[PDB]
Amino acid sequence: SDVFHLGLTKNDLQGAQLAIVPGDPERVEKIAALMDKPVKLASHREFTSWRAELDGKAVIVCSTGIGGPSTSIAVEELAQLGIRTFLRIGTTGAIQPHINVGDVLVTTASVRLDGASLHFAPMEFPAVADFACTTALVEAAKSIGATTHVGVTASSDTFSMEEWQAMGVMNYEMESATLLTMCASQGLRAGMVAGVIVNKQTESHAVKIVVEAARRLL
Amino acid sequence: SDVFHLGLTKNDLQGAQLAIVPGDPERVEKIAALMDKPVKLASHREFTSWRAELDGKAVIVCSTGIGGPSTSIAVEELAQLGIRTFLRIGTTGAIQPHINVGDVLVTTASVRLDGASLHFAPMEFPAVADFACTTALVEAAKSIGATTHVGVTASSDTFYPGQERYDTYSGRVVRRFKGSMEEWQAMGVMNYEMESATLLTMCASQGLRAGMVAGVIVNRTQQEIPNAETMKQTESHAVKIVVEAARRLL
Amino acid sequence: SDVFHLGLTKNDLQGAQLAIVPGDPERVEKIAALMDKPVKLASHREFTSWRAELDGKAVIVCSTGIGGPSTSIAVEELAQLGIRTFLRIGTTGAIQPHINVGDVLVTTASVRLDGASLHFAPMEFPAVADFACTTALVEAAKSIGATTHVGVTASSDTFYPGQERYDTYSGRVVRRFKGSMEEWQAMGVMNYEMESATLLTMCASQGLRAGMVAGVIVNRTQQEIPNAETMKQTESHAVKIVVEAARRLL
Amino acid sequence: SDVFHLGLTKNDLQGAQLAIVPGDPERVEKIAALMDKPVKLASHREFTSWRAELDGKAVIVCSTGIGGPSTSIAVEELAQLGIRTFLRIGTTGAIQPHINVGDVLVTTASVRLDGASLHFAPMEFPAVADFACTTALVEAAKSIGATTHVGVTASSDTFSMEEWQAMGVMNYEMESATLLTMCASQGLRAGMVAGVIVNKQTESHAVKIVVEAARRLL
Amino acid sequence: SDVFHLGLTKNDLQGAQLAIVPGDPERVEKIAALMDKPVKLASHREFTSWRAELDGKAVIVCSTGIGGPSTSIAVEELAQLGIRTFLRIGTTGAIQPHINVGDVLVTTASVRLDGASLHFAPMEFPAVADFACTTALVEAAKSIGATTHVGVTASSDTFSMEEWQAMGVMNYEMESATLLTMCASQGLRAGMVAGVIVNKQTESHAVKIVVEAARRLL
Amino acid sequence: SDVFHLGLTKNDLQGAQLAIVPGDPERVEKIAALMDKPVKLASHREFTSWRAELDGKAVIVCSTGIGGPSTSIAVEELAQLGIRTFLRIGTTGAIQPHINVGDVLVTTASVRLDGASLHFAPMEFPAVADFACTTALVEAAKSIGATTHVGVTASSDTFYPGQERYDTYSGRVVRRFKGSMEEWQAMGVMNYEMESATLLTMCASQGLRAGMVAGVIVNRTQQEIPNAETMKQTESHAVKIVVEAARRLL
Repeated sequence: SDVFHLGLTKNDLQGAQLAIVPGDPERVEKIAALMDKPVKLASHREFTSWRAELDGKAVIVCSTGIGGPSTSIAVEELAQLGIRTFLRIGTTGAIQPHINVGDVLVTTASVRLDGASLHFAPMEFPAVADFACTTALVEAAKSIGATTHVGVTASSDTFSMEEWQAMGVMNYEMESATLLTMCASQGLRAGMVAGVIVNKQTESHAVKIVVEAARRLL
Repeated sequence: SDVFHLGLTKNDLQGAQLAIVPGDPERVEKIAALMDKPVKLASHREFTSWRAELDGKAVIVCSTGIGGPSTSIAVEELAQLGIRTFLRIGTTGAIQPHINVGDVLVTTASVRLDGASLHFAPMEFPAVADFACTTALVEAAKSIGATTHVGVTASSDTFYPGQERYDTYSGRVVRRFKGSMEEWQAMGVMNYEMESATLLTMCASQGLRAGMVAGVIVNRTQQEIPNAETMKQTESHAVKIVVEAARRLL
Repeated sequence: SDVFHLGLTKNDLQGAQLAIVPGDPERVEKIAALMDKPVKLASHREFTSWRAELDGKAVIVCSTGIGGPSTSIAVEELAQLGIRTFLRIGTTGAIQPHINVGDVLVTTASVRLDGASLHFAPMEFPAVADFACTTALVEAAKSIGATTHVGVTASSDTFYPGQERYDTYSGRVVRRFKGSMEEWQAMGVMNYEMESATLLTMCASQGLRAGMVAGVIVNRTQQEIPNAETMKQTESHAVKIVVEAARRLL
Repeated sequence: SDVFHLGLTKNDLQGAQLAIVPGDPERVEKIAALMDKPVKLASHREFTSWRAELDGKAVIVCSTGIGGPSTSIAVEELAQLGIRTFLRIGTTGAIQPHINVGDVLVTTASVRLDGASLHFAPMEFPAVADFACTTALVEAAKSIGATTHVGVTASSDTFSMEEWQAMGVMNYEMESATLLTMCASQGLRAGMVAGVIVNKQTESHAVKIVVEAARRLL
Repeated sequence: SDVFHLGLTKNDLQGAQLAIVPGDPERVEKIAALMDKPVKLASHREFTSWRAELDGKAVIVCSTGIGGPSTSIAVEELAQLGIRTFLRIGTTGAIQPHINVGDVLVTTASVRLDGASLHFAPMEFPAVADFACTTALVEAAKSIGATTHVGVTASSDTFSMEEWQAMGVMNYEMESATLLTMCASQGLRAGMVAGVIVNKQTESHAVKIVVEAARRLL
Repeated sequence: SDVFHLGLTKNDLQGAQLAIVPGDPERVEKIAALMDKPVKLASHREFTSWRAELDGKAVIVCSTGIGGPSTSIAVEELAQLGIRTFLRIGTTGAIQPHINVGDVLVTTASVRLDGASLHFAPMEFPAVADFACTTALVEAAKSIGATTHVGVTASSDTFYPGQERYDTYSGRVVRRFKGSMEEWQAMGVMNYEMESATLLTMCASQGLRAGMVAGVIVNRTQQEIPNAETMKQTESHAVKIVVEAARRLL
């Protein structure tokens, strides 16, 4: 293998430059199933990867595991293999009264309440998403008629609240702060989308949206 | 007036809900003239305000002055007067060799190297721009054929040490900022300015929309000096862009 | 199950109060096999659990996955299920030239270069191991004739910049970690890993006992590459050691 | 111009080595009016400057604008032009029961609750005034029979309280922390005086005091 | 003298490689009295030192004074003279209901609420005791039948509580954080033991325990 | 006694409200002898106290010992006994090449590189000296014809790494202090000492007056070694100065 954890080689990617990075293997398979020529590449610890194609171009789908630490490994090694655009999809609850279950959330930037993001940039640096990716997710969501909210997500290491709600924070999760910061401070494009499950259909649509967004970014 | 600094009444705004906020009062009239029925509302200190019309809707153009403290006063009072969308327009220097004079920068979020933003949200909170505003600014730039760069900006409470300038009286830069510019450059930061951290953070945490566009008038990383119109043409384009963006946000 | 992630019921543990917690689920069965009546309890994501018997007492072997967040979930749920003693076992790289491949490291406390630990105790609080556990691990190591090093470990939220690795995509390390490895080396830190800060801090602040042992399978400060059994023999010894230690802690 | 913002040249200062730095242009004119040969030099954005003379020596009066950020620009560029002593005068409220409207406050050091001071020295460094300047302000105040209080001022970026009062803090403003720190850490002398307007006569006397203090420091 | 404060020379130590470091001179004398050939070496400010022998090997006993600052001086200069193992003994109160007056506390690591420890290592570094020393203290305590508790001690600069109690902290004092951190980050072995006097017999036994622990570490 | 450490009763002070606080108890009697009717009050650990008379008023001379923790105890107990004005006197080394042995330093404020001060006021609060005390000390120095330097002092919780000394056992200085001395020098800091941050901060935040004077007995930035009377004459002058200053503060 060309990398320490993923068990992948550059050749395995077949020129892929974009990767979709959900948290678990189950979701990886479901995402890969929506694309062309899905092929399972490897599975080591929390990192299960597949290769697939969109409009004739190779795309990678790889699970990140739980939290910023494991996420940072997957993103770095995928970068080493040639990936330059990362799209994460997840399912989360919402903390705003106007956000309904089934809605889709596109994250513009995250509140950095994690530890790993600090390993890439000091706290003053924004955990901001790439404009092209954010645009692609919003466009994809709109193309399937999804009710979408675009804004800030609070990201922490644990599985201050009322304050985040009062500040307009949409939801909570644990990986976006690390993902967005490590990409925005290293010349990598990153996007984040999530289906609201509380405040598998919402997940299926969020999954479809991330795939259609990927298509726009190839 | 119903505000302690701008010297404006809510009636003066004619129900305007969008404001273009340049830093220099000298640029206010110029921007207002681009629109319909421009009228000078007030002028107190560095807070010069004009009102205009764009496609039937009243719009405000008000200067912020230099720095986050000055900017917070302008933004908070305008918000008290009903403004819900803020578009900052300015001219800036770039810190990336590939960014050229005449190019346009649209900021997605800023590095918070200031103090005022901390009064509106903890450091962990991102100084992020509103999506609709950023989209509007990117589309307006493209419609004009401008070479655009979309990304991160470093917002500093100082023009000198915070931007790691050494051609100063002391020639010294405190530890925190020694080698900081090279770091920001390596992280893909486009430029330095001094008001966005406050503007973006206070708007994003208070349900207000804000965006920022700037024309590059100099690049300290290139040895070629900016053409005689070191500002003019570029400033004009930047103004054109923010007005066109506002037109899509009313 | 009575826990949201491990998919285990308290009854599944058979009253076990000690758990051996490796990071990789692939190593769980191997460890469980060293003991009596090993049985696979569950396997959800990177949380693979087996139950076994040691001198008449039920013991649990459950993987933690990578990182403090993942580890906190495993530890908290196991604690909810009755586990009061945690022994982490792993393989690691060393950062001291005098530490050789095949040697064994027993950690007294860790440098908290993570985020999860902060949710259980402020930074001022030490990520310290329980004395009984550390003693048990040191004695088990000695009983096997292993070359043992007892001291501080650096626990990082990242495998790359936090361990000051430059052979990366960007080749860049943020200021905070530039020159950090040489500093840790000068302070006598033995190695880097990614879960101990969370494990030790949450146990020490919640009345639970925890210890950690690891077999050295590589040393980035030595040019000689690890023998073909870069892991095997050493892993085997490390597993032998933690099981023997557990035997003294029941 | 020899500087980026002020629109001034070294020649414009005619050897001036001391500058009085109030916040607004109106106050600049009033201060310059108390000295000999007052001449308006320039006005760019928040920086309006005048030149005048005291005992035959040139002195500069220049507005700083609002907050530490703009203040830091004015002070640096004036330093580049040769100014080595800075005296700020302002009008503020007081937070101590024994301080009466009309009294004069001379700041020995400031609580650093601003952002700009950190761009010159780490937080452990004191935002302390120069001894000669503080002495000159106290002497000037006493010479006109002003009731004076000497002590600490809290300085922040916004336009913790009861705590400052309990700690003996005299008043609140937004520029002294930056001014004092940037000068005390760069070999420049700085002083701060203020008239109490709540808790234009108090201002007129504070203005006279800063001019008479300047005279003692030439 | 070979050092700035202690007034000692390398020769004075006669090969000593271990030092017992209590806080006051009275305790120094009492400790030295338990060993062979006790000799008072010097007394300068808070640093009073004696030399003695255990199993034919020279050992130093030296007072540290109050707090991390003075402690850091004593430990550094003793290190310069050849000491490589330091054992501190003190008397403290306890904050846990199950800890009784007369019990002995052996510190595994300390909560770093002091200022001096930061002069040796960043806050993330643990103020952890050396394993051999901790083991020697526990063994010595057990050998005289003392009721012993092993765990964390909170160390501050002043002469958050309920929180420390809830986190299992055993007691409070002011020197261990500095001692343990400066030793663990500089290749020096350090141990900490204390007799509980509230929550001279407990002191006499704690004193005996530190001497017997020293014997095991020569 | 009515205090837990000094072993003094309020009656012992004879109503004194000013105290001269040197660090070394050995220097207490020397200072007390300069005044009228000197008498040894007590001596407990490094807290040696004497009482004297100056122009009819009772004055106290009490040692503080080394470091902020020790100093806070002395100051707080003396304050409990009625002392409202504290004058610290000491001998120090300088870090500025232009400051010579024999010169006198009067401190306006200190860099808080300690921990004890933080218990009395947050870091943002300045470790500033009282104006009356500083004026009194500057005037007393001038009256004696001493070459005086008035400015900032760096107060450290350590004599070694905090003062960036490398001639130590480890020869190592933690990141925070690497290159710190050159920084302090560039900022015009006059010297290093270890008690002022605590003394000045606790007095300034509690309505008490405090000042500090010190005689330079060495300069690590000059290669010339201090004359055989490396302390004597200078110490004598420093003592003379603080007594004369106290005379103006009663």
